[PDB]
Amino acid sequence: CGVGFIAAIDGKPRRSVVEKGIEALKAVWHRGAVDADGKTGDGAGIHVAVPQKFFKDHVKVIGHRAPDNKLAVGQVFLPRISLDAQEACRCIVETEILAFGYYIYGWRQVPINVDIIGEKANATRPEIEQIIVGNNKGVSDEQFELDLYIIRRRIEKAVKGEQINDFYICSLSARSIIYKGMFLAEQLTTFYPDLLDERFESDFAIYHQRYSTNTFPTWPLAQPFRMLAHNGEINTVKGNVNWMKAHETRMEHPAFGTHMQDLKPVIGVGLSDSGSLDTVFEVMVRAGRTAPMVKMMLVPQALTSSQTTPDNHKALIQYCNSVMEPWDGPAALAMTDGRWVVGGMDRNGLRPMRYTITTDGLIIGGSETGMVKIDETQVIEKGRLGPGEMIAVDLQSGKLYRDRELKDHLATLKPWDKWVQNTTHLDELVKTASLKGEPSDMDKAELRRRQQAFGLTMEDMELILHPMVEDGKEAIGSMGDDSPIAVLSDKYRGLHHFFRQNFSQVTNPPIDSLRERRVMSLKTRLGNLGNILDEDETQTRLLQLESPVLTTAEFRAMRDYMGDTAAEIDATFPVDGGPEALRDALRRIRQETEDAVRGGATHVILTDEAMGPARAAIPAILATGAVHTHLIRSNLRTFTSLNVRTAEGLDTHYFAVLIGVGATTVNAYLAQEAIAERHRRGLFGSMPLEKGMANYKKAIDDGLLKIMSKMGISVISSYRGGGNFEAIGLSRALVAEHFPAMVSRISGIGLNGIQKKVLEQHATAYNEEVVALPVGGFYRFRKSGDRHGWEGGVIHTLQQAVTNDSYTTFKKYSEQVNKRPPMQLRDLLELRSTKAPVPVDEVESITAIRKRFITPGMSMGALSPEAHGTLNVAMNRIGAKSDSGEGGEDPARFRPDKNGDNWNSAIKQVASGRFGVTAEYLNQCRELEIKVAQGAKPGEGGQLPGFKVTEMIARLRHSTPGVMLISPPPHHDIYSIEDLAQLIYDLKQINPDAKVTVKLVSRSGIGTIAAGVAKANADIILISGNSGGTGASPQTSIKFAGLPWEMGLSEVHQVLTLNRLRHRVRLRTDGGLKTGRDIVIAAMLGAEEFGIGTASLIAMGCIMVRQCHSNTCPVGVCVQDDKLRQKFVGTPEKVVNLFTFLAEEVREILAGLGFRSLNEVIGRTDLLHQVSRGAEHLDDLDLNPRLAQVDPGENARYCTLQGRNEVPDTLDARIVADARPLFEEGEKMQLAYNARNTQRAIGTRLSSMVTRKFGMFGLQPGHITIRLRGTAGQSLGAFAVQGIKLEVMGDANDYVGKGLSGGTIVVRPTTSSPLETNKNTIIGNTVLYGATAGKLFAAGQAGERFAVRNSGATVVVEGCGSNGCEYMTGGTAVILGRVGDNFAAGMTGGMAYVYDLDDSLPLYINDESVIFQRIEVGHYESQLKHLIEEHVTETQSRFAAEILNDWAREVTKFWQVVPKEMLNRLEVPVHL
Amino acid sequence: SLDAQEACRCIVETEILAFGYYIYGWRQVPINVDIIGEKANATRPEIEQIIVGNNKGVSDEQFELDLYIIRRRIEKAVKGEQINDFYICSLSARSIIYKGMFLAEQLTTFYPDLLDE
Amino acid sequence: QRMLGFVHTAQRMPDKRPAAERRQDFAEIYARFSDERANEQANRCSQCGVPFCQVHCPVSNNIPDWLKLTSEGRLEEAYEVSQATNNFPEICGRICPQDRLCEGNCVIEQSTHGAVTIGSVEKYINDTAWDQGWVKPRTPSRELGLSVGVIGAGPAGLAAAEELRAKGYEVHVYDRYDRMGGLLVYGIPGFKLEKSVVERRVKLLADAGVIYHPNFEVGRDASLPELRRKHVAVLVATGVYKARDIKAPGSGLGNIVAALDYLTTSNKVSLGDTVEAYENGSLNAAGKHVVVLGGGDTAMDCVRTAIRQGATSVKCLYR
Ligand SMILES: Cc1cc2nc3c(=O)[nH]c(=O)nc-3n(C[C@H](O)[C@H](O)[C@H](O)COP(=O)(O)OP(=O)(O)OC[C@H]3O[C@@H](n4cnc5c(N)ncnc54)[C@H](O)[C@@H]3O)c2cc1C
Ligand SMILES: Cc1cc2nc3c(=O)[nH]c(=O)nc-3n(C[C@H](O)[C@H](O)[C@H](O)COP(=O)(O)O)c2cc1C
Ligand code: SF4
Ligand code: SF4
Ligand code: F3S
Repeated sequence: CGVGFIAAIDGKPRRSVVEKGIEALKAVWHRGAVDADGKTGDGAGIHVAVPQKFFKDHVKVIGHRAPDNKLAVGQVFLPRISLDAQEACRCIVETEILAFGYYIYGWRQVPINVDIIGEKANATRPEIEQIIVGNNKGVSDEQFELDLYIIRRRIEKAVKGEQINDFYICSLSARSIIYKGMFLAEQLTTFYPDLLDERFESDFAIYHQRYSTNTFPTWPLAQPFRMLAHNGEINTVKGNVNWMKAHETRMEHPAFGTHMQDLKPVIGVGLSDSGSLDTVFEVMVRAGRTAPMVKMMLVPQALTSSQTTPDNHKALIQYCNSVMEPWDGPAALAMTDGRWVVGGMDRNGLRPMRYTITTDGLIIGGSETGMVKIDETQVIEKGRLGPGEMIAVDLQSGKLYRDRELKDHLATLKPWDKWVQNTTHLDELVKTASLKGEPSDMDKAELRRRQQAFGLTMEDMELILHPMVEDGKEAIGSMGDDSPIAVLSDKYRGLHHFFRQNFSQVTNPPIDSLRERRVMSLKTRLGNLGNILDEDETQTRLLQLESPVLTTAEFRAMRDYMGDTAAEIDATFPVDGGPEALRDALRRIRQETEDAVRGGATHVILTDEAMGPARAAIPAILATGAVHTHLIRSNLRTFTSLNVRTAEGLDTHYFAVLIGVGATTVNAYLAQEAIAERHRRGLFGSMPLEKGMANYKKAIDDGLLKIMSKMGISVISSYRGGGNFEAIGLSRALVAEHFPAMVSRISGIGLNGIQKKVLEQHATAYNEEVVALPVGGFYRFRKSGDRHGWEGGVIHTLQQAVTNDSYTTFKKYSEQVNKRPPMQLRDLLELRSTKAPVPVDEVESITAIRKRFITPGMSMGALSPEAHGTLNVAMNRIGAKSDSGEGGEDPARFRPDKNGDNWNSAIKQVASGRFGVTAEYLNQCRELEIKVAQGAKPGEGGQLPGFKVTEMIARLRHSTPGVMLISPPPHHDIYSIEDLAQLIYDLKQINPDAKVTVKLVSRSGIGTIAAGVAKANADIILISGNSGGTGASPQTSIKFAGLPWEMGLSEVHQVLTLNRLRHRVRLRTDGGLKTGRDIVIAAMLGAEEFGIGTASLIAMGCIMVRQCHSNTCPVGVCVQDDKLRQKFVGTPEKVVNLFTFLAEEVREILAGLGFRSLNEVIGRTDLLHQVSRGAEHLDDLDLNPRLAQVDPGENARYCTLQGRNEVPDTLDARIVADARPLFEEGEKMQLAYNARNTQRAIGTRLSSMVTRKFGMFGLQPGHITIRLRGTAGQSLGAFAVQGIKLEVMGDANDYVGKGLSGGTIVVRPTTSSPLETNKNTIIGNTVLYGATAGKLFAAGQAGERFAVRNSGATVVVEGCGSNGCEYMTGGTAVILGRVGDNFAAGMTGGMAYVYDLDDSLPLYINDESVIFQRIEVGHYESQLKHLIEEHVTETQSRFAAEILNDWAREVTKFWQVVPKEMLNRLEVPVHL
Repeated sequence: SLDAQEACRCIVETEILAFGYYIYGWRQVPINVDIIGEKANATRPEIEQIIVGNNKGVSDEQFELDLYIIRRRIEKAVKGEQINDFYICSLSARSIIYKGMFLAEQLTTFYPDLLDE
Repeated sequence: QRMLGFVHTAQRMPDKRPAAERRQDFAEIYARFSDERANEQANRCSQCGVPFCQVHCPVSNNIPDWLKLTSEGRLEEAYEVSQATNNFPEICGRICPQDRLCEGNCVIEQSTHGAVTIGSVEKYINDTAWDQGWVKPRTPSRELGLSVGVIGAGPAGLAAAEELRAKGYEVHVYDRYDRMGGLLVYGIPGFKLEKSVVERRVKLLADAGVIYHPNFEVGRDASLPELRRKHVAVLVATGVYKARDIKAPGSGLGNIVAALDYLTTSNKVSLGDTVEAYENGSLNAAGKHVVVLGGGDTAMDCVRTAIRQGATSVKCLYR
């Protein structure tokens, strides 16, 4: 993957531009996806200006005359198969180009060579042709461009009207032209020989090569698009299309006029995210705005809440945020209007983008540095890009523009500072509220009756209601959930329980919510939805609210402010309406609102206060959905707004799922009354109502921010109405009609069961005389509660069976488990074979099947070391595979003791934290593991309480004892698919023995990501469920995240079979596997290996107390204090007996079924038959969308390849062939090489050889050194061991020093470069990720997210950007330059030595956990002096030498940053 | 694709249920495509069946006219949202068909349903 | 609060009086909790998910909820939530065997940590609410048109009668003896259950409006078809009263008295009726050698009552 742009400053055409463009494109073959056929690609495109002279000469050759004005060429893909459609397309384009007055010059068939493209990509190759037209009316150029664009759009619409598919238009303009296709990005100039002539010379050029997930290519889906390029993916595209449909009707401009009517459906059909972004961008720029203004309005800079920018830019950003909803997502944009060329980043700056200026007036930019070969002495500036920045080139006068100058020129054009104060905030109205109007809070009996009307039990009002008002945050869970799904339940479940939240796997990186809170917002705007193309003051007159949720007092204040334009609507329906009262009520409301909005009302306030004994409350979610979707389909939602009052929402999930429907605000007036009645009963103590309400509001805000960051969105303005949810158990019609766009994999109950349950609950609440709330069990088991999974009798029977070692007791346990009513999905099927029963003495052995099951990872931090080692040895004793999980592991357990038992694990994990990841830790296993997203709590990192980190676990995780460890949810290394491929290559390079696996959690559309990772050479995919365990997590995350692994696994199997990819990767499932029946079912669905998990822990003595998060497990398993540890009763024989019994049961059921071996059943979906629950439930769950399958063909239904998938080798291989004496006699060496950018992960296989021969610290420093010249590739020196010195002359690409383990890497420019060192970038983003030991010396500026998660390493650089030293844990960093904004976010260990002249540090620091001061102790003075001395004597920077020279007056300019919780542990008191 | 099938299912269900007829469920016809040519396999569509039962006590002719209106409106709908290669072979309570681009002889070996007694 | 302090505390029952000091009276052995020790012992519970304490108790109390309540003050809510599923908490908390029902299966019990004083704190939280009249008679608001009958004043009969009066029916009881209460007033001792609390419970149940019939045998004073003719539904709560015997040589002498007769006469002379079979008979244990046959809590009560009523020598055998 890659995107880049070249341009000339002045603007004179020259062949060198396209020459360097094609050359740089020819070197993007290392980031691609090379396959076995080697010919098929996944899309590549180039984009230049029109070569007028060539077409003029050609048309002179034909026989016409070349006019004085410029020409315009239109390039099109026409159907190739049938000769009946090409005539139609020619007819259409000619009819619609001759209807305006222009003169056709003729057609032309571009010469091509189809010999290099593969076969599968050739089966859908369309016919490429071009037409030539010319301005003859003497009209200006801008009118020419506008008219051609309108003609092109009209042709597209007219041809779409005839259903004549397989037709596309590349680009129709007189300034730009596009050559794109599905070939390989290297052989472009061979497919298009036109680019080989000496006349195609342009002022600018764009090149792009994408990385597609699936394998089926479609030509019209190749980048660049019309007037835009892109990299990555946009998270918030679902709500963007809906808001665009809303804005379509309230826009017009005289530039279009009558033909404006021809452009109503702005966003077409059947495109990716970049396609919609491109169409909107084009239709906006054709109105008069330039490129930078449109970029600032579409993807606005992250609005920082500080004074780091002049206020004019702040007013401009406020206006742009008000006028158009942002577009989040990782993106590196290179947009090219016919006048400007702007390269910019997104809000967060998640992807790299580096540019170089030559001394010839030539600017180049892209994702890498050494793609195009540049001379070393002709470089003027090597620059990078941070968040929200943008660099611009103006060809109209030949002028460059960096960030500040460009934005200042932009904000010069209009008086932005005077339009912002026209609006007002809410606090002004709150502060003037007269102290009056106290509503008499309803009686306790009334409140209890209304609460029973929605089944809100009492455990809710004290488990997740008391902490939210008392502490100021949400509750904490301790284990997976075993309550059935919302449809299979029996009690009245709220409608929100049928909605599962979404997240993002490797396709989209989630963003943390505890560090980068400055880049997120919850602003709501009332009275802003309107025109988008015009400019006036009628768009800055509105009201702004800071939070989408409101209390009662503020809501009444707003209602009093809105005056005589607010229309109320009753959301209650008469219970005696009849069998179909709900449909009548919904029709009535969805008609009444459309009536009221046209009468003169601009606000709709949906209320439900009219609930009475004869009228029940319509579910607010469904009513809001219907009303919003009707206002959207009726072209009215823009005209009004929507404020909702509820009576059933209490937790953070309800407000989120209700906002995700389309409502603007949400008010809950029951929770406040319950809080008041609980406060006046003197329960919180002496906390007044105001402070409690404030803490409650803050907790709700935190919850909304967490749930909004769980997906990758930054601003609520794009999430409202986005419909980022999954529905299970709802009918296809109801969801597909009342809700905008939510995929329901299985149809479910309609409007009969819902109304039935609602009326039954209303009757059991109001019609009877109730006085006390029921106890209820949803978070902890009770006798009057629903059916949980782990029942007391079940646990006791299993424990007696595993202790007595009795097969009959285990059989009785399995029977007891199977004889329950339906609880999960696997309770709705039934095995059904057709063959004759085979005697049990003919199926395979017990050990041969035992060698499949494994036990998942368990963090050393959550568990006690005793149970850890016990499970480890119990799995390693028989020969099966075990796990280790995160949290590292003790090194002393690498070799067996005298007794003959190995405490080492067989599988190591690579989580987002990378705590115990050193060189030695990654070479003592036979299988690696990537923890992309955890099962029980996806979209979140591993959590651990503050007092659970003892001395041992801290010395193991390389952390300061006594801190609440929160691993970052983002991965900081997998931002897209190609980065995942790079990490896979790194892991396969460091360990030439084992394999690497990836973990996932089930959701809709996971098959695409599966087929994507299947092209990344990965060979084992572990698909988790949503019923697994954890150490600690919020209950909202446990109960409301993921889907049962049935749909996910059954869809991954289908997808991986559909692209001939099943035969290359294994498949392993886990999550909720208890007995043999479920194991056989999972194997039937298409799995090979399995897991046990919590079940095994029950054999270990776990009693499901669900108090593991307090380090007080009574049986002594999840404990880190020495007192409870001595209560352990674990014994590996228990696990051996458990596995033996499970294998015996599976053998017996398979023998009875009719087969002989498991490897002859995988994929046989036809052996199951769905059985109905009957007519007692009237639900319509049809599981057929899972039982489906595609015939495999010739390959096997399972993996049929032994050994790992080989990957190509880089230069380091040839290095090993030269370093014989170091591995035969051990003598020093000193090598030199000319390294290039297409060599990834240099210096890792040598590191593996060293650590297998000698170890980590077995050598002296600087034993072997390598001098590389020229720029280096990605992931330089990843996992270097102490003794190796990599000296590179030039600059590193990305991820340098990832996981440094004692080595030494130095980067310095070529000594013959006339560049000032401290004024140029020399490293990419994400430097020294996961570093634990070593020294790094730079000679330039650093990228972004610098030295994150450092543990014990030292680093010296000459500058940094945003999020520097984020979540650092230990080591030493010295930055000599300008630090970025939000520095040292969450730093709880180590130090920072900053050098800043203009006193800008107190403005950028994140003064939360760290303190900054002057240097006061002579010891640290000498330490810093010696560090700078080592730097200057190692890399010889002029700036460091000058600093070293004048030392008397420079230390008083240095500042020191030190964490707070480390003041009382430093042996040297930093104070006096 | 596994995103057009779900959309098509939702369209047909929200079209049929808009009248009142009950929908028991779907069915996947047994098939064996090791007998058809290769070029046809590159364009084979997923073959599904739906079952619908009357609950209004409606007579025969009105039910047939209603099924005809249903099929017409659902074809117009699927034509509306720009998804080609979708088709309905025959939707009735009296007729049924099995047709395909396979060899004429291999019919009984392609659709085993006909070998039933 | 936080009620998870079972790591740094020790199980301590309420104040018990020594052995000798009870060898002469008829009062109870265990004393009522002090406020401090009770509030402390209420903290040791673990709020365990899937509580094994509830899954074993027969009436299926909501043990953790009122445990948390009593540990967090506000005894009122605890009392109501404990009464919501039990009609006689004092009897249950005083007599029910915790070693097999409640304190035998606590989650902390299976790890040698010792269970929490569930039964005695149950008795306490029931009784401490009697100082301010927090207990109220469960009388219905409106009267419903139906009469119902129940024979036997045993615990089953008492609970069913209370529930039927809570429903709205008209309840009538029938007992063979005068002082109603089934075996709760004549069979069980006075040192185990001071009859004051049982009399308070009987007075509370009578205050609801249910009519009582002391000294009414169904066999002689009526007949089962006659009860079916009078009341629409008679509930059988006769329990069991026909004892066994042993057939072997030697049973032809005198001084053979079964346990039920001696126990009933002892309970009577404790309460009244001045039965002559104790004084003017061989039912006394002044200085004799009283041996008992059979086993269980029955023979336990026999030997305990014996050592209370003189009986310088007492023996007990079990097969
Ligand atoms: C700590 C402890 C101590 C115990 N001590 C004893 C003990 O000393 N003795 C003992 O027996 N059990 C004892 N038990 C056991 C327990 O008391 C009994 O198992 C339980 O009370 C059974 O009583 P019931 O429900 O059958 O009521 P019962 O009292 O057995 O019901 C009989 C009632 O029906 C009436 N009745 C019977 N027949 C007729 C009729 N024909 N017409 C009218 N009315 C009629 C009787 O007058 C009486 O009111 C003890 C248990 C524990 C835990
Ligand atoms: C106590 C416990 C700790 C766990 N720790 C981790 C962890 O640190 N990282 C991780 O990815 N999964 C962790 N898991 C989840 C397991 O990988 C796996 O999903 C789980 O064992 C399946 O649960 P099940 O037995 O209910 O099917 C943990 C699970 C449990 C029960
Ligand atoms: S008795 Fe045991 S199970 Fe019940 S609340 Fe106490 S610790 Fe938990
Ligand atoms: S304390 Fe004893 S009698 Fe009372 S509910 Fe618990 S087990 Fe039953
Ligand atoms: S909840 Fe955890 S602490 Fe032990 S008792 Fe169960 S495994």
